[PDB]
Amino acid sequence: MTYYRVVLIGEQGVGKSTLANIFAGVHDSCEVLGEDTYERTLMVDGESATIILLDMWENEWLHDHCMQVGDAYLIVYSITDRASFEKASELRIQLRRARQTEDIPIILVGNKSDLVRCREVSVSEGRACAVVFDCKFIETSAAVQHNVKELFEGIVRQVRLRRDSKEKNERRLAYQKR
Amino acid sequence: EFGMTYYRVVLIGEQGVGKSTLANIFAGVEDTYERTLMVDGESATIILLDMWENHDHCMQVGDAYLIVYSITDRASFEKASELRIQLRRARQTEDIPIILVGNKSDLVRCREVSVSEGRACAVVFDCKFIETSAAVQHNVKELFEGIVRQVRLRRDSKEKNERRLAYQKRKES
Ligand SMILES: Nc1nc2c(ncn2[C@@H]2O[C@H](COP(=O)(O)OP(=O)(O)O)[C@@H](O)[C@H]2O)c(=O)[nH]1
Ligand SMILES: Nc1nc2c(ncn2[C@@H]2O[C@H](COP(=O)(O)OP(=O)(O)O)[C@@H](O)[C@H]2O)c(=O)[nH]1
Ligand SMILES: [Mg+2]
Ligand SMILES: [Mg+2]
Repeated sequence: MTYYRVVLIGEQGVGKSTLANIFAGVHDSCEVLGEDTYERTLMVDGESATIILLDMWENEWLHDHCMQVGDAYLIVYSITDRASFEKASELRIQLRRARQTEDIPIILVGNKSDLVRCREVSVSEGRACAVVFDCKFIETSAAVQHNVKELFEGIVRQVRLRRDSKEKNERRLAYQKR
Repeated sequence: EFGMTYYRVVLIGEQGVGKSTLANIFAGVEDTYERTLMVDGESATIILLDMWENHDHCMQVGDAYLIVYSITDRASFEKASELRIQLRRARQTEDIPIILVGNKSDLVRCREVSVSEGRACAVVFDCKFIETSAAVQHNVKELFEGIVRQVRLRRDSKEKNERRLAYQKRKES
């Protein structure tokens, strides 16, 4: 068993809990930690990955220490809410301040991709933020299950790139391509 | 890129043909809409531009073009035909995906341009052809799926496109 501690942060209402629950619902199977922690094991590039998913950003002990426990952070905004996109920047700064020495894997997540007509953040703008500030970008929908699978496979791959040798990840990339 | 593949699709054609009404269906219902859809089992993020005014730069921005006329208006059919050539001329080093779109197919008693004529001209023009009704939603889904396939044919390896055609043939049959 290899653990991947993944933390959801972002403005209230962007879909963190809905993403978490969709992830938990799709995959079969740390209950003592409480109702905001989800554990599921995935197969990624022919190797098991046990994701511990932490969703306690909203205003008990784990909540006050959210920035310190993760191997990887999902900074979520809603594509329909400019304010949440700005909040994601506040969070990026707060997080890289708390973990100054570490190349912490971050995914910027533009959630609610199904709400096409209410879009306030262009995919180009989300992409540009990720490029300039050095993280990965993906648009998702918990409502429609767009890229939910891809998000969690992606975060595993990103953590593995930081942890493991160029050889190991070389075989895994060759596994993924073929 | 990571979990995202982008397709810039531009709607062009005469005023009143139904460019915006098609864009509205795409949106779910303002210059631009952005939606990810699945085609042949693979997600495709379409950036749909609906800002054509009746120039040269608009001919350069797109990965692909939807040239729309109304089946009730012969003048719009001729302009669409003109735009097709202009676009080919504007992008000389490239084979740009184009669909010629005969919109308003619900208005049977008002039609001026026949289905055969549209098909025939499209063969002559070497482009794809489809008739749509934006009012009643017919072939609109097929239109946006079709433009994605078109871009993939130019962009991706011939093995990848072989897999997609097989996937597609199984779904339809
Ligand atoms: N349309 C749509 N609604 C969503 C999506 N994700 C979450 N929601 C809705 O957004 C609201 C807030 O979601 P929630 O998970 O509680 O947000 P949180 O505060 O970040 O944990 C709820 O009504 C959800 O049903 C999505 O991808 N699309
Ligand atoms: N009957 C019918 N009317 C349509 C169709 N598409 C558009 N229209 C109508 O044609 C008018 C012009 O459409 P619009 O989208 O504004 O054309 P545009 O100038 O090319 O963007 C509107 O009043 C629509 O209701 C269609 O498929 N069938
Ligand atoms: Mg929540
Ligand atoms: Mg219009």
